Amino acid sequence: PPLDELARTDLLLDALAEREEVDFADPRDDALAALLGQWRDDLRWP
Amino acid sequence: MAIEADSVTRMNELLEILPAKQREILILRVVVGLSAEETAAAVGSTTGAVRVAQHRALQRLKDEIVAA
Repeated sequence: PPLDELARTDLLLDALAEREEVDFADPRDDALAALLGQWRDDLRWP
Repeated sequence: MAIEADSVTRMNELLEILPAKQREILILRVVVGLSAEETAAAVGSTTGAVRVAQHRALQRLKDEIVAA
């Protein structure tokens, strides 16, 4: 149900935010998460 | 001879596509590391609203990646 969509994005963003490395089935997910993590890092990086 | 764009130049590119509130929300959630609620407080909306906007942003982002 669509409601689980929301919960799942929220969880992904929470993991991104804590710098937790997650392993996705779909490689494109993997790619996007990687891209966001690097970006998260650079932008935090004073 | 062209330089491969860094994560930020790239991501930045993809962010310009997003509405400004969605973009603001991804930044708070990921870069600051604010929670859904905290983000809601910092942005003036409710928690449900943030949960929807951040989801839409994520999808939008997935899409834009495809093209290219």
